[PDB]
Amino acid sequence: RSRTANRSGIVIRRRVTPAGDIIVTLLTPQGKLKAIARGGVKGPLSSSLNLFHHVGVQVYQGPHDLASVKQAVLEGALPTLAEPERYAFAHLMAEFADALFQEGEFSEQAFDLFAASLRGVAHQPDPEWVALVMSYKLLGLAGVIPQTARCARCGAPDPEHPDPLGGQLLCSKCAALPPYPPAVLDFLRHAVRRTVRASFEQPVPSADRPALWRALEKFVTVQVGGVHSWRQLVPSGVPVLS
Amino acid sequence: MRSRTANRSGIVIRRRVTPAGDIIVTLLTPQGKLKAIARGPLSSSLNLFHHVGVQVYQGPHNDLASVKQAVLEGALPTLAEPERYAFAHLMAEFADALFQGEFSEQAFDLFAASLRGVAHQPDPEWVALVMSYKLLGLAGVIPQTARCARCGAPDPEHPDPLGGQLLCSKCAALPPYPPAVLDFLRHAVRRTVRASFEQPVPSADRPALWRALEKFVTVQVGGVHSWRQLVP
Ligand SMILES: [Zn+2]
Ligand SMILES: [Zn+2]
Repeated sequence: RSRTANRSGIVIRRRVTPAGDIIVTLLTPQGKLKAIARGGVKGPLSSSLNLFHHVGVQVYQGPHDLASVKQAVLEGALPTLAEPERYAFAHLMAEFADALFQEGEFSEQAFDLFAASLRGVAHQPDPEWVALVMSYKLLGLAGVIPQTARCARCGAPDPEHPDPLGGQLLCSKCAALPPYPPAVLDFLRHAVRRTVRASFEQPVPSADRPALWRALEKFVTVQVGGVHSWRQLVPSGVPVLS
Repeated sequence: MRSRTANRSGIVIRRRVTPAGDIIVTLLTPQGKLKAIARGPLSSSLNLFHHVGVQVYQGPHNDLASVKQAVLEGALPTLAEPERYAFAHLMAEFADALFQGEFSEQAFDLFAASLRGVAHQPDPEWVALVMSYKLLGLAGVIPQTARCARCGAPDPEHPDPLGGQLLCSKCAALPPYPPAVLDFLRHAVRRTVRASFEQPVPSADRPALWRALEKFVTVQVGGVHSWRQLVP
């Protein structure tokens, strides 16, 4: 066999190093990939290795630890991601996906769903809704265990209330907060199993979305280790003025 | 706070959402540290590291100032990158612990700049080292590096395991610091942040810098440390 390999995926992070190297993380159908393009800023590879580009790369893994990029070819771009609102949601999906899947957990199915999330944010009228739908859908492919059929505390069937401690759901007896409204509940109960096409057709109104983002944040942070810096990108206000 | 209602602007450095849904925050502002609660509608959810404008009410019956309005003034999206987030978190904890009414307009501007640097520069670890020492300068604290910490002899070159300053060759038990480390310890507090940015200490020598800072702050500064847990 050989120490050089062809890989293909989407750039989710780009670091320009003090030496002018470019360190990228990619999501690919064969897993997460970190690699360095040496003297990359000042040569032919700089523009291709940018956020959200689908690139083909030839990488070399030395015998003894970061893979080095020998060639890079742009396979796919979404120019509309330069629109600030779309960029923001693409960026959320990128950091969220990286946070959600630990090393080895990132499958081909996850790659395909991730790529579709970027297409959706790039092309659809309501990119926040794409990101809500896709982020919940990715829970089904990862190491967390979604559980909406029983109260997270006592086990009672069909809980309808927020779970501030674990980010699941509580029954009316275990809960100190009012029930989620019906469209929120319906989303929470079915978002993992429902096709993304089906979910895109049933958007939850904007007023009910903070509840959805909050539940997602609590659940992921309780279930998955890490810093969950991706929460910096969850919708949290519109900037004032320039 | 020297009135009941007030308009304030700063950066959220700590954020907790209570089981009841209340957001409790600490802000650094040009007029000092401000702790506040948003009960439960607001224009901004007061996210960590965001620069926000708030209107707060504080009367004689409230423990914490109560947030009545909040708008986002600006955000640094690249703080979403785990490594940059970690250094921003370090800076936040640092300034919380370091500034006991001590926190001034200039400290605010330096703090904000530390976040921008962490967000935007290729070497966030370096931004954090430089900014931490710089902030010591604007606080009560100040490493005396001009003189041996034990006997007072001028221009000490050796580690100070007990206090994180510097010892002279006659009081010291350890070999002298490398020249680049020494140069930084002597001048980091007064050098402009830009000049320090142009002279990064190599990474092999940085653990000696973190160890001195941490020792000096422990000895000189009140409150234990959440901050210490995040030092590299
Ligand atoms: Zn129950
Ligand atoms: Zn001495």
